[PDB]
Amino acid sequence: TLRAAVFDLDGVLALPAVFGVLGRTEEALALPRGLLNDAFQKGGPEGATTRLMKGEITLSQWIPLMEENCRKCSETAKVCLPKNFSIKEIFDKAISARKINRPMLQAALMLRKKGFTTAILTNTWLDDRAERDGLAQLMCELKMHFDFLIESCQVGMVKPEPQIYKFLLDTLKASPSEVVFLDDIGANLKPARDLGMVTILVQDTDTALKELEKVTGIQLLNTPAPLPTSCNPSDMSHGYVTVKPRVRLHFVELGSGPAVCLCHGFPESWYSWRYQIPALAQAGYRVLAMDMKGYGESSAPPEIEEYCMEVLCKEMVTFLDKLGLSQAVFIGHDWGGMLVWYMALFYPERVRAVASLNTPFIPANPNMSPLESIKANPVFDYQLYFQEPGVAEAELEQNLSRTFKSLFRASDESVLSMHKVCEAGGLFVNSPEEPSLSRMVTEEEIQFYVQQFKKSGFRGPLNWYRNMERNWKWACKSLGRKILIPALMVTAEKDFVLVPQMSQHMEDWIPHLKRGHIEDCGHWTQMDKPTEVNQILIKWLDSDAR
Amino acid sequence: TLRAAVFDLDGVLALPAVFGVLGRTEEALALPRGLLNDAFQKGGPEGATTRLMKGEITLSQWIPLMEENCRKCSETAKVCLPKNFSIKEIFDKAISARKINRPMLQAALMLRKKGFTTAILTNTWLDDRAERDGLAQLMCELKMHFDFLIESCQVGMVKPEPQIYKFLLDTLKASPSEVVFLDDIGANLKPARDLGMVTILVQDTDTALKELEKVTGIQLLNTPAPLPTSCNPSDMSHGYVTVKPRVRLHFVELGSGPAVCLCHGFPESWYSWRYQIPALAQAGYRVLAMDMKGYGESSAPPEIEEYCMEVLCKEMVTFLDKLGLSQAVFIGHDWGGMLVWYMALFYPERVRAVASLNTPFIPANPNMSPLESIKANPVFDYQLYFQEPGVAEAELEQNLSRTFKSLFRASDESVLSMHKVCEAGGLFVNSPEEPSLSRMVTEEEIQFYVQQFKKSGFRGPLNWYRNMERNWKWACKSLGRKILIPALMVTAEKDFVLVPQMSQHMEDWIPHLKRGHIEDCGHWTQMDKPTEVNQILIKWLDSDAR
Ligand SMILES: O=C(CC1CCCC1)Nc1nccs1
Ligand SMILES: O=C(CC1CCCC1)Nc1nccs1
Ligand SMILES: [Mg+2]
Ligand SMILES: [Mg+2]
Repeated sequence: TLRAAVFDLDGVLALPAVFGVLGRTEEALALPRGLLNDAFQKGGPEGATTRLMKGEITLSQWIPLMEENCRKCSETAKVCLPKNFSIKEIFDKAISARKINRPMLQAALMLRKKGFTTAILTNTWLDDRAERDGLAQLMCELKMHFDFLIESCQVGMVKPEPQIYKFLLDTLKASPSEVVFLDDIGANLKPARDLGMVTILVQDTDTALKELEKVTGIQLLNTPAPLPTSCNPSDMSHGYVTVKPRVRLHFVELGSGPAVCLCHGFPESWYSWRYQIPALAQAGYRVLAMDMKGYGESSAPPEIEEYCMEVLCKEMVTFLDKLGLSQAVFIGHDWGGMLVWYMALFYPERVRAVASLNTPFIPANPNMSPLESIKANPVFDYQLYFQEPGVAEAELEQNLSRTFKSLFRASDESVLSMHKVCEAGGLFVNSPEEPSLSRMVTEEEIQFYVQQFKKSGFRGPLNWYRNMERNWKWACKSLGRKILIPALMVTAEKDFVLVPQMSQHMEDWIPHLKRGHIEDCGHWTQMDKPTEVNQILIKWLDSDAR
Repeated sequence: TLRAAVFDLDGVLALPAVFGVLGRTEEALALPRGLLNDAFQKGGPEGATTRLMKGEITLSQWIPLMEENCRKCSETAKVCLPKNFSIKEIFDKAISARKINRPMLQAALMLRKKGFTTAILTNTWLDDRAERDGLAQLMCELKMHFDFLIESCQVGMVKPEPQIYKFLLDTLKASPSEVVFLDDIGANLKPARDLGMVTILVQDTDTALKELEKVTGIQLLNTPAPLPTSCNPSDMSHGYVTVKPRVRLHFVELGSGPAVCLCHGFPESWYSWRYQIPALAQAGYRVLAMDMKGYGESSAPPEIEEYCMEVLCKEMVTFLDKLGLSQAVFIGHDWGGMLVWYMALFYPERVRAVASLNTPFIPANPNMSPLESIKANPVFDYQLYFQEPGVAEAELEQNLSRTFKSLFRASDESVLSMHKVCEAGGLFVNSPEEPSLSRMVTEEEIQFYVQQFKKSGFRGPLNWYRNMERNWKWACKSLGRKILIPALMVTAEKDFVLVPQMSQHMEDWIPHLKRGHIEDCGHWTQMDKPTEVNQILIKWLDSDAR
């Protein structure tokens, strides 16, 4: 029967509420109990505070008016205000003290995900303080998780005026009794209830959630830890740069601050970073998530050498050049991991810092042809399979759904070994026609990749493997160097191909190397352990990249 | 006969040269004359410095080696090195002391513009110092102005080795005697001369330029002040955001740092900011230059109300939301100017700062229908012409070349009055079929705009004028407010439509308003006085937006 959920902000999605600082400040300065509240509410519907909540005046216009009200309130209660009493200072501290109430946000998320229309209905102000950005950021972080955010000052109405609920009901396209509305002020509930809305007086978060659990019949309290926020491709800023006449790079861009450039592996997509993209934006960074050369909406010229590391790197440099970036942090995984290491080696002036998921930095062996080197490790037999232009393409492009559903599996869910692939004559010779969907990906997520590879298929991605000799020669020019820029290596316990021990001697070449390890994590690091990944990268960026 | 120009970096495009700090440091610390040079050059072709210039080692690898060389040089000359003598410190100060040599850069520009292939040929290093970004930035600023930048450490060769000149001649696709090469070190010229290149030993910049003037037969010294760098559309990072199901905004993006969002007027384009885009990137900003709703590669839905200020603003907010920006600086001109003021008024939390070129902030008259208000000023008669859907479109879309060549004129070059346009029955009734090209724009620049408007024509742009009533009603909700966020107004002496005196009472509503004035500047502010515009905006951003 219930189809919509409405959440107050102050005292519901964000804690502590600011009327909570009103009261503390009083005790703090030993003023008359509730004096600051009287001043705040002075004149009711025609008072400074209503005119503010309605958008008639801005916050900075209201501050002196509140000063007056406190002068008048203090005069009538026969007390003096303290030396250097300041409404701006009190309200600054207050506003910046409030933080997202994680459990509530997460409950709203859950409800949204099980089909509810969610909204924030709040009395709030046009904030023009020097320090306004703080709140802007909060409001951003929150709004992206809700169908609507209705703000008193944007619509000209306030709680408890009954007109705002009519506006509410109308925005929701719902009837009074399909809505649950949670708010910390009883008065605000009063008219919601009159129209027939389920309401919840929010005191402690957990009881509110219990009532909301009981009334919606959906588990919200004590639910398992949720995944990090993902990206809807069609809500992203998509960017395009021609690095040279035939070749354009596509990227997706979110957040602001230092530039972090995300370099996916084989056979993937900018989408492989869906769980990192918001987290890093959120953490104060300018995420640029690439479609690497050969993939997605990036160009896929057919020639093999268009994909050697040197050309790939020169091209990432031009990418920075034309976008006007003097540096970026480079974070890569799988093949993208190889590339960021080579970026640190041949363009350190352009790399603020470098990090790889899974891909070790192993220097080339100048006394051993790299093809010979690769036969030395049976776990790498599939790379030989990839050599002959066309063979691997035909297997991979034959069923796209099949392919990704086969590759994109967690460690304990495997359906393919990379063992004797040449012998067997293929990657999927001994794996199902219709694989079960792994617990790591939804049906829709598989289709995304499917629709991407429909553009160019696998020639371009596969070409990344088809320059062993050219890349070796080039790498050898760098045997004299060391990586002395900040550098993080992250190993995945259960990557059976890029195994953690391959990284063991990396400190010989990267002396200040910082490390992270992820237990119980297969080869598809980002989607397998998104939470652990974000935690490791955000901590490392914060200490090494600012 | 001469077809290419090559410029050294250190001591030619960038001053002071670092061997210049080598020598000063000696005197400074009263060391043996030239001791630091011997150390620097120790072992010639097999010495630390060559291995570095060739890319065998990184800068940070070389630093201790140079320390040793200075220990050995000082021991052999029988002197002690000072307490806390430090190669890193000397070279940091040095590298960061060098600045672009404007006259040389400008000379190279000129030559490029008259058809020369230009290159930088430099001995340089893979820089991995903590402070490497400084040089990266220089190298960026410079490279964008040259066909090639060949770096010793990227190609494995150095000046004076003859192989680098062969590589040079080959990259240029030119023969020894079509090349002029200017360098500050005589030895580097030696092999250029052997192959038959015109060379120039660069001591003082002006004499070098005189020789280069004499030898190319092109004026380089004492030439008039050049325009700011422009943008080639196809070298830009182009971005796309869907703000809602039918509607996408296109923008061009350059630089990094605080987000500055550029909002063009009627009937224009992101391109109208071509002279601002590099300047601001250069000045440390993230320029986002819009195609506004209805223009260029942005959507152009046909309905009139899709273009009222409220919807336009809500849409710019969604633009920030999806791009992950909590604020941006908004800079607008003409209609874009109206919009940024309304952004400051209805979304100050999202506006870091606001600035308008030409467009005053005049608050709505709540006692006078805006159509009536517009008949009160004969200079605004053309806006009435624009009311009737279709009329203005047919005139404007009939000859696109004609239209922009007619509009885009400097003040003293006018071919149309905005006077009695209704009476006359059109904007161009009394103006030429084929106008002369104004001194403000090239033929190619006019074609760009032409090709843009071919996508949607003028319905969408014209609709911006077709919400007088709706916009008025909305504006009236804001009569109580003031703009208290940082705000710059820039008037144009010779804008005969948006005249400077229209801005006279703006301080009543914007108390901290900062002002700029441009003399001898028509309505198309950005292309008419690009240099003055960049100077005003960059100074104001630096003080009010950081
Ligand atoms: O090829 C892979 C990943 C494979 C594992 C599963 C399918 C692709 N790694 C690398 N090879 C070379 C450098 S990084
Ligand atoms: O219409 C213009 C500019 C015109 C002058 C030359 C052609 C267009 N200004 C504005 N009107 C309303 C707000 S800003
Ligand atoms: Mg509340
Ligand atoms: Mg030099």
